[PDB]
Amino acid sequence: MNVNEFSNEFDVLYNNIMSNAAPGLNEYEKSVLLTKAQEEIVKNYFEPAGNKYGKGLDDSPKRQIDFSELIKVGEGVLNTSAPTITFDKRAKVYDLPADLFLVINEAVDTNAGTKQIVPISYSDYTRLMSRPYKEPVKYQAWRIITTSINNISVELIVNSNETITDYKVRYIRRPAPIITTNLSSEYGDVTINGVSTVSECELNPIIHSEILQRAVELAKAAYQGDLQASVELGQRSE
Amino acid sequence: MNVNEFSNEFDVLYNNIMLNEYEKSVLLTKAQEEIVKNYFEPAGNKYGKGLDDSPKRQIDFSELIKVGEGVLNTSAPTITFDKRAKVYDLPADLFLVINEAVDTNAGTKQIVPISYSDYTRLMSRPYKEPVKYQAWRIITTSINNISVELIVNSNETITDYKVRYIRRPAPIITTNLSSEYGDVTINGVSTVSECELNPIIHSEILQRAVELAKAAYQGDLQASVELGQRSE
Repeated sequence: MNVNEFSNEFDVLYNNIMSNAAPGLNEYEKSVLLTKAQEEIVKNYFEPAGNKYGKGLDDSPKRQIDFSELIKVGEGVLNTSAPTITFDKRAKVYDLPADLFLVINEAVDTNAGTKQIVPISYSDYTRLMSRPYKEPVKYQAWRIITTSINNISVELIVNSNETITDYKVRYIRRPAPIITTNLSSEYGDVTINGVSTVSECELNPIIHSEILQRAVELAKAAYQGDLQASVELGQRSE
Repeated sequence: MNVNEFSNEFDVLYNNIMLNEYEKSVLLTKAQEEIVKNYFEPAGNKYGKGLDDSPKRQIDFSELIKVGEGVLNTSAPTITFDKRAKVYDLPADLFLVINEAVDTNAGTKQIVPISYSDYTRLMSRPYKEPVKYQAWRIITTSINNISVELIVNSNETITDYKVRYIRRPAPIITTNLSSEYGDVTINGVSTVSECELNPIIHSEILQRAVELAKAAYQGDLQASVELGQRSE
């Protein structure tokens, strides 16, 4: 469904049938609520505990097809542009793509073959570095986030006497906002995520109805406006 | 009822089952203007019903309803209160507006006559545009006419502006006033003028004129103030 259909069925589901009908929502408000509902839905469906099914990214066909249009593959750029201080002397710093929402798969291609990057926790890092070896298992590499400015910088730890040729990252692209109409105005240009032009929902049509329902629920919680509704509907932001 | 019938049956009601024709014309013109206002406002009449609240009220204003286009006021380069306001002149014979629509490139949009309070409220928010099927309208500097600022959404152009309104009633005159009365006019017309309204409301216009005459001739202050309540 295109943006006009988002807005028309938003109006239908919000106030065109309600008995003591409420004021219609302005297009900026509808775009804001739709973008919020989109992000909430993405976060709810990525995490199993966030939805009533207990199903995350790839726990069912529907969850695969939900994020299928939001998956992207890119590469981390070696961060030798400027000097820096790494926590580990034997780690190579890489910069992830700017439009990164969530990392789901990483791999590094070295001279000793491809290796799956395992994101190790800080307590896990301490445990592993208290051991005599201090290097990954055969077909794996280690990873920790380092000092990041304006984009995520990442330290890749591989086994000794190994060089990294490329660093691929299969991630979830940051969703683009849903903007119903050109938000340009003479009184001031308002933006949802830095863009005023019309922006279609760049995800699969399977969850457009879900985004619409969530947006309507958020609109009605805003209309109710007491602390109660804000608190319970803020639980699903996550 | 022809004007002769108005004058003749005024005598039946006012002269105890049988005034100058100018005085009768003045009162009949005043009576219809009262009746139009009272039956327009729901609170002005005895039934609590306005323009479209019953079949009778619809036939009452049926012959006054007129549809006309507003003309762009590009001749005079005046100053508008809103940046994106296009000044439009309304028809000269305008009494009360009841529907306004504007035809843009994006589509027809129903004009909402927005109050001075609501404007300040809606213009204190981030976006400051109407809803996607509506336009705003506020009256602006007007000279011997009605001028309206059409504040439609930016990124849109106005191609048309239709106004459905109540036309100003013509005077009721029962004789050529210039024949006996030097240069007296009722609303700028000295000759015989018929009632331009539906025959359904002719009786109420005649009855109101008779009441206005009797109160005017009785001369009591209380009667004048009491029946002056219904003048709005």
